[PDB]
Amino acid sequence: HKILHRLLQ
Amino acid sequence: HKILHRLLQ
Amino acid sequence: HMLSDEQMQIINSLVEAHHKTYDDSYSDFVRFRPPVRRLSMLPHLADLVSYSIQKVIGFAKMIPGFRDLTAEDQIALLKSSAIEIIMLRSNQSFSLEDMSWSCGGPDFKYCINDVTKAGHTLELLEPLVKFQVGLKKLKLHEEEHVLLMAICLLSPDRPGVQDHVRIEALQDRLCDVLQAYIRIQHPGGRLLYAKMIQKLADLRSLNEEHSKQYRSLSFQPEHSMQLTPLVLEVFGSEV
Amino acid sequence: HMLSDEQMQIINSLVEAHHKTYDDSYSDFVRFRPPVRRLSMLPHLADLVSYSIQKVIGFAKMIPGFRDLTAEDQIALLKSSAIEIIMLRSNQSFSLEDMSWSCGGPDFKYCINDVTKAGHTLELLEPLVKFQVGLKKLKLHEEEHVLLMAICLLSPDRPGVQDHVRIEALQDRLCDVLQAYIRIQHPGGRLLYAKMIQKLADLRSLNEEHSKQYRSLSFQPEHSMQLTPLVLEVFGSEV
Ligand SMILES: C=C1/C(=C\C=C(/CCCC)c2cccc(CCCCCC(C)(C)O)c2)C[C@@H](O)C[C@@H]1O
Ligand SMILES: C=C1/C(=C\C=C(/CCCC)c2cccc(CCCCCC(C)(C)O)c2)C[C@@H](O)C[C@@H]1O
Repeated sequence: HKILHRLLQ
Repeated sequence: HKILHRLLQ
Repeated sequence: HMLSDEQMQIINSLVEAHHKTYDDSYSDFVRFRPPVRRLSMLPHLADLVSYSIQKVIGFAKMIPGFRDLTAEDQIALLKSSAIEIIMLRSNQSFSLEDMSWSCGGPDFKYCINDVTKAGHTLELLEPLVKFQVGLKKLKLHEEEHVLLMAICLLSPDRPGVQDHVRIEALQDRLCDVLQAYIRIQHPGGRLLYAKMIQKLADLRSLNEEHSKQYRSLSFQPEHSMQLTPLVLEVFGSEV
Repeated sequence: HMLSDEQMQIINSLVEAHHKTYDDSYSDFVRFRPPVRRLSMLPHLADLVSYSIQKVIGFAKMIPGFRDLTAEDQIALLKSSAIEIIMLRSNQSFSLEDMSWSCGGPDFKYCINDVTKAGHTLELLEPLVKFQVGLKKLKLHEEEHVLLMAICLLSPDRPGVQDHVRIEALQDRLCDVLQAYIRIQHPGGRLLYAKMIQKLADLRSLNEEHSKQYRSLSFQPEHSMQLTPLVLEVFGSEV
């Protein structure tokens, strides 16, 4: 979940 | 390589 | 009876969260792969959905107590509820007059046949439209609309959730806010709270139908390649 | 001296392969996420590159003997040479007059600063432009241009190749065709074959620079999300 992690800061 | 495989028929 | 200070803060913070994550001008739509009218609408809709997933993440981050949860719990809630929030928030563009979603110009006026041209069947579109007509008729206040989305997102009955005791507490605290908001601020809302809780049940079956249809779509590399990395990740089955 | 029947068939089949996979009208460009002029050109270029990867696959499939190779070998060759074929084929839109790629309308006239606005640095753009100017000046025949791309694609010195003895045979057979084509059909091509073989060496260092720059880009989720599933798969590091 690379993107989700980043998007969640 | 799911897509590449399909694209190569 | 009247709303506590705490409950009022919850409403204000949620309305501001919605305002920050929902652009009523739909101006960003020109940056998506354009609408084409075999699976001609898949690029535009993959892009529209991906853009919306970003918005739902932005919104969720401003729901009081969501940021305090485990990154894992935040992911579980987002992965399983994202499509339901898309369905809910889309009501703002849904119009009873044309029975379509109207997002800006003439190119972003979307009929039910567009979703058909994007890999979905009438098994999903029959209840999606019925769900939208039903939800539109409730003439929800912005406060209720925004509260319903936060109740949906904070459902502890999601596959993957760990601290479901903390999540159930957050949701119940939000439902207390809604129930009271209707009581105090909504004239003739005697049956509304129940009517809205039933709308959450409809979202589950719609989630289920979309999931089946998406699995079929995502299993065909020629179609999955038309999707975005975020859509693949959010609607995907990784743990 | 003159070309054998077999060598002539190789030229015809390659020219027709190029014609099928290269659209000189650039009409399909309106279907990509539009050009925007922090990493504003990344969506449009991710889309442009992804579209081109599909073309290079379509072309490769018509190179005599490529389809007969192992799916694995076909993947290895494509994964490592794709960017070099993109660089080669882009020469058809490169113009010496404006020092840019001109693909259709005024929106698809691409200057070197566009690639900059898409996550790449002057470390790549200095030699990319120099490579294009150098290649443009060779005033290659369509037969040579198409042959050079097939030599590049059939390089057995690629990471991942298994039956490299069969691949080296295919490439040498193609080089015999080129060397003869120049000899017989190209007046004043005494130094051309060598000049073209040197262009293959330039592609390796350009491949190397792009790979570094792409790794940096793909490692930032906020950027990798702007890429397409095919680009991720082809430029990715899976085995
Ligand atoms: C996405 C939004 C809008 C319309 C939404 C809509 C209606 C769009 C009408 C064309 C919609 C919503 C949920 C589900 C569906 C069915 C399609 C499922 C997504 C495709 C996928 C990911 C490949 O499975 C459509 C438009 C605006 O209201 C913004 C809002 O966030
Ligand atoms: C792609 C093509 C065209 C132009 C190509 C070009 C020039 C485009 C000028 C804006 C290009 C080619 C190779 C490398 C680069 C550098 C950018 C690298 C790709 C980005 C990525 C995947 C995120 O790393 C640009 C235009 C037409 O000639 C079709 C041709 O296939």
